[PDB]
Amino acid sequence: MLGIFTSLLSSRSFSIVDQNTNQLVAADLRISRVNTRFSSVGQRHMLEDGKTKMDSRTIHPMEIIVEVFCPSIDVVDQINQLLLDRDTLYKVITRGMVFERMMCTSEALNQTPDMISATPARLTFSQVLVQNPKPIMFRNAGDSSMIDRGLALAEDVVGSAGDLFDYAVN
Amino acid sequence: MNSFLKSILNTPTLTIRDDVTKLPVWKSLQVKKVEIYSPASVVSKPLATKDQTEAQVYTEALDIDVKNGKIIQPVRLRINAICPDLSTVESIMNAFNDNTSTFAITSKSILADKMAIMTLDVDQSPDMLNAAEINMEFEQVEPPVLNEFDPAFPQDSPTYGVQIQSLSDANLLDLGAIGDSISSAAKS
Amino acid sequence: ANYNYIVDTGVIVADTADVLSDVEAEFRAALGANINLAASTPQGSLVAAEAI
Amino acid sequence: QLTTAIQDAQNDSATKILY
Amino acid sequence: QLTTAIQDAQNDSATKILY
Amino acid sequence: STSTIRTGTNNDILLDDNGNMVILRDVEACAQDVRAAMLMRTGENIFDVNSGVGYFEYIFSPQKSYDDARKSIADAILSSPDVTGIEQLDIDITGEVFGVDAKVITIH
Amino acid sequence: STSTIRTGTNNDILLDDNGNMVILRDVEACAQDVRAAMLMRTGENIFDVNSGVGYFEYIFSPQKSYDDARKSIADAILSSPDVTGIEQLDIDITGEVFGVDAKVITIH
Amino acid sequence: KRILRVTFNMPYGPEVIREDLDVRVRIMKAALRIQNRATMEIFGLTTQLRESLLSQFTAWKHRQRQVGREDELMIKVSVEAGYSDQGREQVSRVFVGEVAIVDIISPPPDIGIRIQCYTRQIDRTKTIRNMPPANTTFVKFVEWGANEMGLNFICDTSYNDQVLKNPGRSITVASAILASIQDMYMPDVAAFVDDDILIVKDRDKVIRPDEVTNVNSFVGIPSWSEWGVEFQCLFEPSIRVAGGVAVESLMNPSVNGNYVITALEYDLASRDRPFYIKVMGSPAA
Amino acid sequence: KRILRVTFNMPYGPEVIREDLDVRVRIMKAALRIQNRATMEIFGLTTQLRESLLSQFTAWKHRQRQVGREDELMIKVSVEAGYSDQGREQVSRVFVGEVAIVDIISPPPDIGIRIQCYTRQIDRTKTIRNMPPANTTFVKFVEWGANEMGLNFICDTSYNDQVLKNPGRSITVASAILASIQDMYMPDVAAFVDDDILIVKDRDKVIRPDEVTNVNSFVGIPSWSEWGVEFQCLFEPSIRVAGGVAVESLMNPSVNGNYVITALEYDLASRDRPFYIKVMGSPAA
Amino acid sequence: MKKIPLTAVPNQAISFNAGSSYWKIRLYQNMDMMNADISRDGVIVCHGVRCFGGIPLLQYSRQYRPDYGNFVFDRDADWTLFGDGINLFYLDGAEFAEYQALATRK
Repeated sequence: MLGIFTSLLSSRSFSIVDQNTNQLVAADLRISRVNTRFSSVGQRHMLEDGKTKMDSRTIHPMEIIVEVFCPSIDVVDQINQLLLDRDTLYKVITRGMVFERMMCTSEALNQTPDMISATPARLTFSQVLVQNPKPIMFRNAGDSSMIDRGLALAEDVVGSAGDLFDYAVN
Repeated sequence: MNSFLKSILNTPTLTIRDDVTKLPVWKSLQVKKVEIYSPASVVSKPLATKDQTEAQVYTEALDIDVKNGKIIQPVRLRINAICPDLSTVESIMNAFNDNTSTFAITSKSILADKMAIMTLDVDQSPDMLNAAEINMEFEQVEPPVLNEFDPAFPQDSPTYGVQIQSLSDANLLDLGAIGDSISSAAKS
Repeated sequence: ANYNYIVDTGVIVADTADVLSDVEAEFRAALGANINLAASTPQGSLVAAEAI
Repeated sequence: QLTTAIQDAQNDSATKILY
Repeated sequence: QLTTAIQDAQNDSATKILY
Repeated sequence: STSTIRTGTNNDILLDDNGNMVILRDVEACAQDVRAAMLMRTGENIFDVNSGVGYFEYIFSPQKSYDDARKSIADAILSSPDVTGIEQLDIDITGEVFGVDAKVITIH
Repeated sequence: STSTIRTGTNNDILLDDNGNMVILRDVEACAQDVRAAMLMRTGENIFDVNSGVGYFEYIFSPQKSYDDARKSIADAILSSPDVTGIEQLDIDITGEVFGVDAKVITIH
Repeated sequence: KRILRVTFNMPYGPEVIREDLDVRVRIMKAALRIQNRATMEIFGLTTQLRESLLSQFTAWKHRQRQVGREDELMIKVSVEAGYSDQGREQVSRVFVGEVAIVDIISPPPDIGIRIQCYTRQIDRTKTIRNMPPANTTFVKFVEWGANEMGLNFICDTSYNDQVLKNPGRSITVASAILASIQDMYMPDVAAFVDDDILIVKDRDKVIRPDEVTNVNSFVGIPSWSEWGVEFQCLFEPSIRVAGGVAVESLMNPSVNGNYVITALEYDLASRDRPFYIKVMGSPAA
Repeated sequence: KRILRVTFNMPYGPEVIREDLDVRVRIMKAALRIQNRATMEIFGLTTQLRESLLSQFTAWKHRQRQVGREDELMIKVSVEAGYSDQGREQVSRVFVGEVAIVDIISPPPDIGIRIQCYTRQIDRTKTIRNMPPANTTFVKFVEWGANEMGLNFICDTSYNDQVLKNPGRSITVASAILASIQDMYMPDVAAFVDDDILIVKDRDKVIRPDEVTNVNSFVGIPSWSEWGVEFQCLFEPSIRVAGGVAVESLMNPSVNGNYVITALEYDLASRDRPFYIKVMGSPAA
Repeated sequence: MKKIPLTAVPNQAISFNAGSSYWKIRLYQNMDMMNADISRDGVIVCHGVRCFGGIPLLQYSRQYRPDYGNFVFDRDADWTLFGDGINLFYLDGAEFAEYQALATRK
């Protein structure tokens, strides 16, 4: 959609940027369609007289469904480890529409005699709802807010005081 | 359309092996479509966050929470094929009816392993008088977690504790200790 | 607002988040109840200076 | 369910002597 | 939920075991 | 009901004729705050770090798309209090000029 | 953060000029470890057995399809710590050369 | 915009769990000797928050150890609920009590705890520090019980100037005081504890006659009951236990009148439909 | 490949109901005086099998008749569950008890019975044949109770050398013996009957220090509780009641440690998803 | 000797029952050392204790006596090397007395 120039005849549309290390991933998918469906639910409340107060609204997580063509086995394995990559969030940039905190919920390959070289694939991501979309951080390494560990039940070791003393001497 | 000129590293040959015997099973099973669904499950309720901490000390906490908040569901295949022989179909139905059955489906380039049959549809229609159209479904019993394990030799194996409960008395031609002594003195 | 960070059982030092909140409250009571204490504004710059 | 617990409560109160 | 009612019919236990 | 000390284009404290500090309120205060927040490089607030426009990682770099720049500018504009949204964020490029125009819809 | 003793192409412990053992960390250690893990024939670990590359059942044999060889090499590469995944794995075959080319994307 | 907070009290401080996290609080209060209950299911807990809360919630250190002389033995948690629009808040308090039970109902990927709190779960108190009166009136026994429990009291009854020979020297702990005050004179005058206020009054009288709550909007229909009128409503931060209500219905015209409250059933879900309070009420005299 | 057997004991012999029939056994054992229970839903019963089983299970012949001096008054049934692959079995024993109730849950075309077995339902005993000790220590009273019930005993506690005057002369039946051994000394040391072994031990001690069970794989998440660690697991034929556990979790890193078992929640369904055991555990000392 | 579990974060607080007492240590990076706030049984014992290797945290006899114990770092405190490399050990009364006896002739 409009709103931004390029003056640049080589802009790539789709991008899946890994959040940590801020690197591209699956840089060879042939995207064919993107569908970014939002969701939210009402709290209809009928009340005595013919009437229904909707109360408030809860924002359900965003979902994205991407139909792509994988042209190579390396890309297919990249998508497989995308699905199996449980400890990084991804950022999906479809068309000037940046989406952060996104993880792959589902993925389906299709192998048919209509495409013997490449394989169509349907990926679905879902946003990870977070209490604070924008967090507060600090520059220097001295001044965190303290985190409490609760009751620990200090575990048991045996070294005697002599070993600790020899360690401190060395 | 010369179909025997298949690729070398992306050969389109479905090879259903058998994890027990490592032999190709159900050959002559001309395949017509293979769909591999690999689902997962992500958090639905908003995750809590603890800000007002530092750069990079929030990062690993979020990474642990994220690695803790997704659950991976097993892989499924849906093979559509055309069986030309009664032997292949009888074997397929027998394998399906067998409770214990793990195979290794290899699509064009996938090596989905530890896979068992969930559903099996055989359709006989007037337009396919010979052969019958088959639609099989497979589910992953166990993802290929790498068993690091203490291998290669009977010793060095970990202790497995079989907690027995009740010992039976005896059988055979045994009369207590004299029976035991005769059996032992037989040197057999 | 500074409390007694000296006390008798040694110096009690609080988190910079608490210190910055105290300075922000002081500035909000001094200049105006709804002043934009953003770091790019002059008042926010003064707040950050007195938080260091 | 709760009928199982009801049956359990009844079985508690069975002993071999009437009084 | 009968489980919450079960968990409620347990609160009647003070520090006195009396015993 | 935002309020901010009045500043000039040189971006220091500019006093009035009487030698006082003017406390702009509502519309002018929000306009000044938005202009100030759009001139702040990222990583300049030691108490927020992640805040500020990406003037070196998203603009001023041999980049492929400027949609990250659009997101950064939108976030910087919205971070100011009493902003709500952006009606239009026109981004035009001349040979060198990275022209940006905003249509903030501050409520007050 | 992976750490490994410095070894040469001969695969032995190669000391420095002062007769010390250098402990590579991060990227170089990961590269050396991936290379070493790709040279181990399967069943050579009496403490893994199942681990290693099947150089004698998949490669070097009249194998119909090289997908098994590709997966064995991929598993061997991914077994090394801090490898995450593989960007590209080419299995080009010249007249008598089984050329392999990997593009590991190790985190550090 | 519903605004619901669960505020714990731990050595670090108060850690307010806001409505952004999925929270579901079912509070059930009544004019009885029984401790009012609150079952709260909180999902979206991080590992650090789980370790900071669940580790502190325990039933040990008072059975197999000592670590106890006063509060901090068990975590006291309050619940503050209400609405918020145009910038104004309505966060009133709906529960104060100590946790007793911890569990998880929903396994991963949504690790959501379910914790059970009761009001005045400090029953393991100092085994009655001050001796009960030898011979005294009901009001003065009530004052002694309130002083022992540390709670301010509202005693409004016609049985106050009735002497009791020997009022409750079989009491073992502080909690049993409420059971005793409930046990004596129990056709009507039932004593209870609402939050931190111990209320002893007749069942047909209101704690605060000037604080009647005119109710005109209900959810469903205000229906009859065995004693009075029963009805559900959206959360109004002005309805307490044993308060006065001035039901003015439309569907049912016969239920109009003034009622006192006997039972209250809060069901507050920030991220779900149920945000109602159910009121049991009886005719007010 | 789950392998579950329900083995009855009738005059004809043992008639084992295998896992081919739809069976569903819900067992709940615990360290209390109460008899651990097992509900059994068995489908696919033939007419002959129903005649053989349900007609034998009865509450008569001991109330309106006599037909009773020993066992065979009611049928005793054991449960052997486990896994099986590659030809090796893992069939342990998970319950031994006598039936008390039988009903039908599913009508035709699947006549499914539901029986209810309780451990030590032979309380119709010889009304205490041998008189309890007049004066004796706790360990010797426990030995007398175990001898009277016919079960071997494991008495491991610090209260053994404590004398009692009249230790259980109001006991009417064999079952009340366990209730009495539980009744005395009930801050920690709760005695129970696990299968055919009567265990009298402190609640914070393991019956078996050498039989700790290292647990690393859990279903869901190993969570905290108001007492200890609570977690579900796939059926492992090495987890008993009052046993020691060595939880080593991943999702929750601070629940790691050594715990003793207090409760057990077996739910075994051969032809359905639930094949889990839930463990309540408390810190071990 | 009981090692106290730690995590590699700059500023943190840990509470535990050790030596028949309820200890709580808040460890935080202050300039270029680590300072510790130590509280026993709710009431705070000391603020701003600068942490050093081998040197006990509780240093005045008004705090670690009688038989209360003490805390010792094997090396100079550094939260970057918490969990591995650097540990905090708790000594009971008798064991701390023995440690002091070995420590007074060094």
